[PDB]
Amino acid sequence: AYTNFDAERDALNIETAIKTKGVDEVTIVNILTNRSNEQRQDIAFAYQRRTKKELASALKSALSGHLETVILGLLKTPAQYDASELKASMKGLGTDEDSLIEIICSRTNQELQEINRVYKEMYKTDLEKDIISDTSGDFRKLMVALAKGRRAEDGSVIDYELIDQDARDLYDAGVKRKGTDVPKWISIMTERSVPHLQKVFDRYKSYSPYDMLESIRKEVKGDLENAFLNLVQCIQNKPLYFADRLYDSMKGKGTRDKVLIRIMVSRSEVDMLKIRSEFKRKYGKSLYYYIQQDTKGDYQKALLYLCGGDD
Ligand SMILES: [Ca+2]
Ligand SMILES: [Ca+2]
Ligand SMILES: [Ca+2]
Ligand SMILES: [Ca+2]
Ligand SMILES: [Ca+2]
Repeated sequence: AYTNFDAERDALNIETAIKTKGVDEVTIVNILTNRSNEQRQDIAFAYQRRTKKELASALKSALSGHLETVILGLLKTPAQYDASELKASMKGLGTDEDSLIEIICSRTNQELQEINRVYKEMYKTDLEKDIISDTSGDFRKLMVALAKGRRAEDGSVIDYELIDQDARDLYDAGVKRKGTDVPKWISIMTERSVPHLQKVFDRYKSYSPYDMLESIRKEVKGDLENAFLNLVQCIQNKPLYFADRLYDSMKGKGTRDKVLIRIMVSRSEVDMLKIRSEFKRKYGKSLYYYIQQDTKGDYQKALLYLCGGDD
C-alpha cells in the first residue's frame, strides 16, 4: 500500500534530483515511470506542499527534449492528458487529423465522458465545439458522433438478426452501389456495441467480396477514410491497433515521437500487456526491442519502463 509518507519521500527525492548539479534525470525517470498515475498525482500534491511550486512547472524547467514530453504527459490524469492532446491536435491553422483520430476512435464511453468534462474545465469550451470548428463534412460528422461517448454498452444477449441486418446495410450502403451512403456507415459504426460490431464485420464478409477495411479503402478517401480505417481496427482489436501504430511510429527513418510517446503514456496502465503480446506475436521481436533500436538515453529508459518489460 502506497501512503502519504511514500508520496512525500518520492517528492523529496524528485526535488533532490531536480536541484542536483546538472539535474539527475535518471532518478526522476526511475521514480515517475514506475508509479501509477494516481501515485503521480499524490506526488505532485506533496511536491507543491513542500516547495510551494508546481511539480509540472519545475520539471518543465529541469528537463528538455522528448524526455520532457514523456514526463510532463505522465504527470497529467488520463483525462487531462487526452484533453490536452486533443487541444494540441487542433492548435493553429491546421489540424493533426492522425492524432485527433487516434484518440477519438480508440477511447471508450467512460473515457470520453471524463474527457468531455475535463476538456470543458481546462479550456472553457466544449470539446464538440472545437471539433466542429476544426473539421468539416462527413469527417466532422463522424468525429462529433464518436466524441459523444454514447455507444451502446455491451449487451447480455447477442442480437444475431441485427448482426445480419447491419452487415447487409453496410454492404448496400457501400460496395454494392455507386457512391456511398456515408450517414448509414456512421450510424452503424458509432451506435452499435463493440462486440456486436465485431460480429457484424465478420458477417459482412459473407455479403461483400472485400472485408470492412478493404471496403473502406475502396469507398472513401482522405480524413474520412483515415478515420473509418482507425475506428474499425479499434473495434476489431484495440491492443493490436496500438501495436501497429507503435510499429509504424518506429519502423522507418527516425521516429514519430509524438505518437510513440502518446501511446506509451496513455496505454501504460490500460492494456500494455495485451499490446506487447500482439506486438511480439505479429512482429517477432518485442515492443521493448523496437523502442531500444529507435530511441536513446534517458528518453529510451523512460519508454522502456512504460513498456514494463521485454518479451
Ligand atoms: Ca543531467
Ligand atoms: Ca524544458
Ligand atoms: Ca486548427
Ligand atoms: Ca460504392
Ligand atoms: Ca525508426
